[PDB]
Amino acid sequence: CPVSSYNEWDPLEEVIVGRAENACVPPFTIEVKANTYEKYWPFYQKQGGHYFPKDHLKKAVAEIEEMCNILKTEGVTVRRPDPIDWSLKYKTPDFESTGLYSAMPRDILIVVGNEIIEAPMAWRSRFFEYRAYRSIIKDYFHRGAKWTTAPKPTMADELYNQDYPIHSVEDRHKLAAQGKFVTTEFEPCFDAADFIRAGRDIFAQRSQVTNYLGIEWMRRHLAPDYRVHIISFKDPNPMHIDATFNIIGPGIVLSNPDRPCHQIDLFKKAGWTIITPPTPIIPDDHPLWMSSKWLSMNVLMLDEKRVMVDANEVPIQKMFEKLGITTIKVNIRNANSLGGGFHCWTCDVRRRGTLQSYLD
Amino acid sequence: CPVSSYNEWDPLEEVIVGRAENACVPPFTIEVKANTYEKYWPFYQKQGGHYFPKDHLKKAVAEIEEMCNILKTEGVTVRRPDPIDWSLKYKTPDFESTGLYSAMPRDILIVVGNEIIEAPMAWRSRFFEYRAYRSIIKDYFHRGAKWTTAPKPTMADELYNQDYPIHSVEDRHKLAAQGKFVTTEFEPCFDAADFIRAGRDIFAQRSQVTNYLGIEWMRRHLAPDYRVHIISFKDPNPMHIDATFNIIGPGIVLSNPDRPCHQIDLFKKAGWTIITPPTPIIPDDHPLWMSSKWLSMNVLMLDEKRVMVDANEVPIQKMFEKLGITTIKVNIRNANSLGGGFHCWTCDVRRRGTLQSYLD
Repeated sequence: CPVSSYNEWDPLEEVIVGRAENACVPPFTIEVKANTYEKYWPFYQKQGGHYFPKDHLKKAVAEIEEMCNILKTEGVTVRRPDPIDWSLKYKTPDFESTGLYSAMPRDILIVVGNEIIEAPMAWRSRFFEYRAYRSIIKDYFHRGAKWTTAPKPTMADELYNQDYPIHSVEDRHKLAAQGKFVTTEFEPCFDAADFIRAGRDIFAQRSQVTNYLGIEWMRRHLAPDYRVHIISFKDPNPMHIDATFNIIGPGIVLSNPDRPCHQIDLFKKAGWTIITPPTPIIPDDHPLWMSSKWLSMNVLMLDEKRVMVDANEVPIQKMFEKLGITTIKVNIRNANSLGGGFHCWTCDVRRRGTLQSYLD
Repeated sequence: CPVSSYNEWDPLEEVIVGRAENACVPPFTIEVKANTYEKYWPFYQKQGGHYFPKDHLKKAVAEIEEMCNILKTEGVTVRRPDPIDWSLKYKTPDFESTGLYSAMPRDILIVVGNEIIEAPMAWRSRFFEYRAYRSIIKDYFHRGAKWTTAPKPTMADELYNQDYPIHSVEDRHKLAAQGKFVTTEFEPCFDAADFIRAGRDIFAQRSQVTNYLGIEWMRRHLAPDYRVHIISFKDPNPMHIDATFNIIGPGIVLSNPDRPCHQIDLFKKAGWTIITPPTPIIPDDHPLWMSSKWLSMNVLMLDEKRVMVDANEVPIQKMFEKLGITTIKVNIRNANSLGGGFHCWTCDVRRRGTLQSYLD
């Protein structure tokens, strides 16, 4: 069976790497607003529905191609999604929208054991995103893999607080603290990237795009073999956990200094090594349409001692080096603008290893 | 000035479409042998000097007329070459031969900017082929266009390896790999179709009919404004590049899966999108006297989002459709037998646009 991955560090053998092609700026709706920095709101407001700057896309295509070259050199089989024009405007009985991209396979696909799961998503512009990955998935299915699609939301107005009182990322942090997000508990919704795997235990966070109902669906679906845990952080990332709490080995985790985990003690009690990465050196003038500067910690482990880290981020390179982990430096500075780093731009389909517990 | 075309995708306004009339089977000489499949060698051997099957020609005439109708509907001005009897036997001080046809304007004319260039050709049966296009060209010249005729070869025996050790297309692929072609470097020779335009950069391949001297002449003639590059492929097409590496937009190229480009990385580095088309569905029983089944990828771009593709080739139709490109399906199944698809049967004289670089 081609699909088999229980965690984020076992020897990587196959991966899916996204595409920057035809990436389209999402229309400026409430959920887009709640998941981006104020600095970019007028960008979304004006560019919505058009393609992201093509000169920028062209550089990202190049960076990602090089990344694929390096993976193949490191002995990893690379699969890529189908090219699709994301500008097409579709219409469901609940809404009408243009698409986004298929740059981040981690946002939509998660692999637990021999099973590939497609997330429902929570953004209207990402409703038909699964279309780009179906060729790959059907192939794995024909070859024995289990295939699951979580319940696709209707994404009707009832799923969103159209009145989410956010005027700055400062307001959003406060609301998040109060337990208030842009998504209601109207129906299950989630991004696969809000879940991070560690064998028998998976960790998730209720975020702007992943609600309690969505986590419950995962929990109920994977039990009894896996335990999904809910953890929280201070000033959390509006969406996705992989640049906030990135698990890099059996009991080692990168905890973003700016988003401390409220349940950090559960990990200290387990005898886990909490590593706090040094600050990103990326220039503040460089555009990050989604995400933040902390993409520097969004690393991909080829194995326990080999990490694919950004070529520009020298300080975090040294940290890995003092730890005895070989750094494979790749530059994806323009690809970063789309919203992700190495962990985001990939989905590990097969890692050589077995199911185990690391929480004892 | 009626002539103005810098690439293969800007909004098409004027085109020259070939004729199937009086097409004549070329005598079976060494260069014909090196540019056709073994299956057809006895056809050339027996039919040489006579017309291609008239019942077949009649169907091609009909198909091409419909194509012209569709172009006019799409707002393109269509010009056609003069009707000529290709059976006439001519004699130069170097050889004697009967002619071929004027079906493929792409084989003989190339437009770079405001300049129309007539290629020298490398086949004896195509020595006086330019005669069919002179009425059109003189008109453009009277209207301001620049007109150039590359040095017409003598086509003496010294230009051919009369002993080219080819017994199958398998042998030819091996020889081509060794850098051995049926044409020597005795004098410049080339088919315009071995060059494909992308603004300031033009790409060419040393082929069975286009030698290094021919490419050098082009390079020396077009410099400094244009850079002609030489690229190569595995198991290349004996002649012409447009069904091996068809550039369909600013940074998008169709790379024939069976003829991979040795310099593909130069393009990946530029941030270019390499698209690999699905396999042709044309029946193996259908005669293709020249060329191959890959004529399916020999598409013509009316603009960046409109492509004239074969009505029968459904799989490649879908590919364009998922990319957001409107397909204009036309059936030219019998016209294909003569050696070309849409790109071959035409020569874009005017495309609305400017000279630019896409290789950065």
